[PDB]
Amino acid sequence: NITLKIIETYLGRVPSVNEYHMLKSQARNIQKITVFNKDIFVSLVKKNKKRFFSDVNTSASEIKDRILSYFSKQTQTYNIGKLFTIIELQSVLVTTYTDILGVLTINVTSMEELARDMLNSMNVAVVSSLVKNVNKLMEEYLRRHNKSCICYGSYSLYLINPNIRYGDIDILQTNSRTFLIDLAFLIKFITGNNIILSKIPYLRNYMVIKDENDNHIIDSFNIRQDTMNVVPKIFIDNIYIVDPTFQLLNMIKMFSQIDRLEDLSKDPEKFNARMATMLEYVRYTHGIVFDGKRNNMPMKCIIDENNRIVTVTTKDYFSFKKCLVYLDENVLSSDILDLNADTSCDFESVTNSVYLIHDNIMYTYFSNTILLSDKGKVHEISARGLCAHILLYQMLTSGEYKQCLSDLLNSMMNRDKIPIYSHTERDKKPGRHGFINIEKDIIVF
Amino acid sequence: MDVVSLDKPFMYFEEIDNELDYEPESKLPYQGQLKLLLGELFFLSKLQRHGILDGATVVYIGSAPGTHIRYLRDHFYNLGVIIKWMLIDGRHHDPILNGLRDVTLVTRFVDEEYLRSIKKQLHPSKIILISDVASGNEPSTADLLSNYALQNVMISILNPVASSLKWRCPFPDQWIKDFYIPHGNKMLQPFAPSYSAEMRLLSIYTGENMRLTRVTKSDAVNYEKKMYYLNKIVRNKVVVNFDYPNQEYDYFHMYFMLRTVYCNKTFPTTKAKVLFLQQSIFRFLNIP
Ligand SMILES: Nc1ncnc2c1ncn2[C@@H]1O[C@H](COP(=O)(O)OP(=O)(O)OP(O)(O)=S)[C@@H](O)[C@H]1O
Ligand SMILES: Nc1ncnc2c1ncn2[C@@H]1O[C@H](COP(=O)(O)OP(=O)(O)OP(O)(O)=S)[C@@H](O)[C@H]1O
Ligand SMILES: [Ca+2]
Ligand SMILES: [Ca+2]
Repeated sequence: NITLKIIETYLGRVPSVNEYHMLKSQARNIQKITVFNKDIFVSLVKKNKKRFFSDVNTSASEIKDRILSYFSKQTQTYNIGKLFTIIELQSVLVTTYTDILGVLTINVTSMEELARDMLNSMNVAVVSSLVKNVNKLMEEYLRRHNKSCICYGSYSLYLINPNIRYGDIDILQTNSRTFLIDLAFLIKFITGNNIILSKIPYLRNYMVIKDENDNHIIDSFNIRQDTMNVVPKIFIDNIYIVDPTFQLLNMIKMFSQIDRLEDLSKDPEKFNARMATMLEYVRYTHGIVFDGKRNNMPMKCIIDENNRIVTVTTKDYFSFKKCLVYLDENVLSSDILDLNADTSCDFESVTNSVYLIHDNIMYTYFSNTILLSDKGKVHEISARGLCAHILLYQMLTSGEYKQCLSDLLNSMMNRDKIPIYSHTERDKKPGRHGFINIEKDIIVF
Repeated sequence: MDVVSLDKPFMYFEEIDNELDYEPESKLPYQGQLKLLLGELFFLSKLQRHGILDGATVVYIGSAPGTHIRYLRDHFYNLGVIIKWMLIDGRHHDPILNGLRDVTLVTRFVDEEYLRSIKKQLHPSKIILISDVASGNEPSTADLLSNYALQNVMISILNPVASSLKWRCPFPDQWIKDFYIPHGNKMLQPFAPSYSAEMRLLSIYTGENMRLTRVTKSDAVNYEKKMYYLNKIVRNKVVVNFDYPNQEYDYFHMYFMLRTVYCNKTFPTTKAKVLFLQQSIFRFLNIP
């Protein structure tokens, strides 16, 4: 009974048989939408526009119409699928906008030489202005959501060393989708331009907001509370950043990816600054001494090219004899199931792989290309990457890693460039390119 | 008396380390929904853990009425896992599955033609298949074989990254001929009927290699004996070293399944988490 009156008011007409049946169950969320005060919202969006998008020339009247138009576009939509979409998106705003965007309105230069030395030895290969605005908004965001949003990459290092230049702000969140939907709407309302949210298959729990012209605006990686709780973090300027120690470890694993080394050669200077900043931090923070001395590091890595598995002899540094590193995640997943192992530690995009210790053998997957110095021989750059990949696990589990990290860095010193003979390809990751198209009332995953 | 202590319950058929000759002479409300809920929650959680659930389309064949599926759907939805559910059955599903943008309800009996149709439609979506197809007493061996032939057809056409298939080996004394099934782990099911020999074959596919293994009458003898031992001896025991409100084997088994499930609420101990999940599940299924 009351359901019909809810639906009729929402649709601004009398529900057809089919419509009352289809929307019947959403009666609750629909009422929340109708009851929501649309005036305070217009006020909120405007207030936001002045603090973060003053340079956007649009009428407060222009904003109002866009908004009120959206909260009534059900009254003009008859396709049930489109209706389900509008109700879903509207609810996200009604239930989360205030908490998410609403709240928003109230020693290095010494290590530079060491950095060059390390990087040069590895050098052996061969976007809308809305970002300026969004960037400044994220600066505040990181401060009001310390528990659900953490930063890494350039910006996080810039907070340590103001000399660092950053193009965007990299973040991990426990609520990416809600956040991205809220932000997409905010931009839509202020700007008037149709942004699209899309999900990328080969990235884990990844979503990005692109403008009307496919220009990158902002992206985010989703992680569960479990993961967020174990990620090594540091408190800086009222914001959490991924521990620079952990980021250093990921940088080392990153140089194993062919594309990244190619970036290193294009502009070596870019990496010197970030490298140096992290080296500095570690030396000061962990009392790590940088003498070209570090044994057993680059711990033997043997490739079995046919099965695409790199064996890493780890018995010198860890309890498990060796670590089998798979290059095909589906093969790893299937092999772990064969072992009847149900509790492999997962850290999602943070490590882009599960880690399992079974019968004192670690099983894991490596998401970057493996560089080779010769036929069937792993290039020392990838060996350090593999080693770094294992150390990420040590960090995520409060295990020992300090000495090994010291050994890893020291092994990067006084090195002669070794050319890249070849490299393995990454495994293909199937899946569709999903997206949310607000103006077209379409959600496809 | 008739209690026992174990380090863990038998999670897969291959673990059962004993047998008993079956004997022809061999309780909870909505226990069948609990059986499917636990097994699927377990299966999907494993896929979430290993990163294959992320952005997948879960194609469920023979899912009606599927009341329990509404629980799975909210669980993952609340964990922020993006999933597209496609529920297919010759019969209608429970109404609580209606009015959800992320779940498509299809009423129709599947055949080769239809399978090819949705594969074209879903492509390039990563597909996860769950089959609980039936066909009234106990199914004949001929019906079961027809069923396994169809499940194989589903796999070969849909090319899923992972699957959970209903698996109950024809009884020895009712053998027709040998047949094939995908390689995989045969997950035991807590809360299944008292003498059920049914299990869930879980597979994670490796590229274009559908691995097919033969099932023989000899394997049937083994399935019947292992399961009889498990149903007659093991499942009737109270686990003494299992510190839980209910020390029944089935609850012990359930605990090892639910302990692998993710929850964004934080608990002090695993026990506290499993307790919460169990209550949440029983509450949802209307089980006291
Ligand atoms: N923009 C809005 N539109 C409709 N209802 C709102 C709006 N903002 C708040 N409410 C209602 O007021 C209550 C919650 O107040 P809050 O959303 O937490 O604070 P707020 O007024 O939005 O503060 P702002 O973000 O400071 S800048 C609920 O009953 C909401 O339904
Ligand atoms: N392929 C990868 N493998 C392992 N770690 C990676 C990889 N790609 C990126 N990372 C990690 O994520 C961090 C940030 O990604 P980036 O895009 O390099 O951020 P950024 O360098 O600060 O941004 P700009 O545009 O270059 S200023 C890196 O410093 C690495 O620690
Ligand atoms: Ca960056
Ligand atoms: Ca970025």
